[PDB]
Amino acid sequence: RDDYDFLMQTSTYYYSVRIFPGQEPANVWVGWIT
Amino acid sequence: NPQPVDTSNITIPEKLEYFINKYAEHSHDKWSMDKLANGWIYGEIYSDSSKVQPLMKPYKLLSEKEKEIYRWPIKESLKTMLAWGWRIERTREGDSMALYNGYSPRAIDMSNVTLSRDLHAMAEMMAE
Amino acid sequence: CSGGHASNKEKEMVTSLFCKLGVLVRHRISLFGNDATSIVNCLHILGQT
Amino acid sequence: FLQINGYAVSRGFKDLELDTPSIEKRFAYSFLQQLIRYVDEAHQYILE
Amino acid sequence: PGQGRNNNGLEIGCVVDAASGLLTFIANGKELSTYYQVEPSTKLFPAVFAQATSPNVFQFELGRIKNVMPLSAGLFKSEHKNPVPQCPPRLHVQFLS
Repeated sequence: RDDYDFLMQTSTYYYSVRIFPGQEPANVWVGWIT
Repeated sequence: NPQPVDTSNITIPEKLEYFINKYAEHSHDKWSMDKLANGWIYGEIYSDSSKVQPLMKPYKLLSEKEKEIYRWPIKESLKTMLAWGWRIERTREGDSMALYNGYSPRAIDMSNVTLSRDLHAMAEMMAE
Repeated sequence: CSGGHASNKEKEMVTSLFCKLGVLVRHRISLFGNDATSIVNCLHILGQT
Repeated sequence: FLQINGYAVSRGFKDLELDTPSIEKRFAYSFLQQLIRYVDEAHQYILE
Repeated sequence: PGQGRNNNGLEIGCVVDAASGLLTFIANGKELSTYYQVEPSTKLFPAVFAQATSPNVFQFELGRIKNVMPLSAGLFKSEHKNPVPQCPPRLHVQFLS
């Protein structure tokens, strides 16, 4: 149901990370680096 | 000749009742899992061939006697680890989640959880 | 450099072993059942230590 | 399940006393004491 | 909410606005308070720092959410207008050594 016109005009991008069960989350950082 | 550790004099704290909670639930969950894999269906009448079992009602809908025996091995486990003297301490997030607060069987997969080397040693002492 | 130093106490009491073994070996080789050579080797290793 | 719930299993206690300064705590010191004892005993059997 | 939930793994989603430089993070469907504003023409590499406490540590998911374009549409200029998520062979995980 995502708007095709919005998708075609937007510049916003997405990725996601699944921290697996049993992996301690405070030891995992997610984000961007230069 | 086996003489396992005595736990009759040992007593449990009231804090670990919350630990008994959700873990008797998880045990009932995995029991329902493998038995429904075998084909067991929620029929109040009890028949092996027909695979109708009155016990897949959730842990809440179980009766207290059926709540017993489920918690029993966990009770002896905690009483034993206390007889070993092992101090158990509960973190702040544990209190925060407690304050935060037809049957649908969902199983919690804990296989990928890994224990340390010493923790493995204590697990072996448990097993022995 | 990794380690393995005997303490000074270890060392004077090793020297005390040397003293008593000398006292035993003084004029008793005949009484010793031919192991006088063994006492000689013992005091030898003590002499180096 | 205890760990994921957040309970912290640990030892019953930690070391009450560290005898590291003790020369007596060494294997060598006790073993050479024992030689003092058997060598002095041998001296007095030899006297007898 | 905290703790371990196996209905789905802990899913932090990173949202980047290439036209405004706003870096917003979504964790389990709710937007986190932490946000970053970057300079124009900044090149940002997706990155995950993790200390292994299990044989399975984490997973890069190159999917998309509502009204947000996939990572391939920004990484590759050929797929700039393709909403379908993609993981071309050029993309690969790198580590500091």
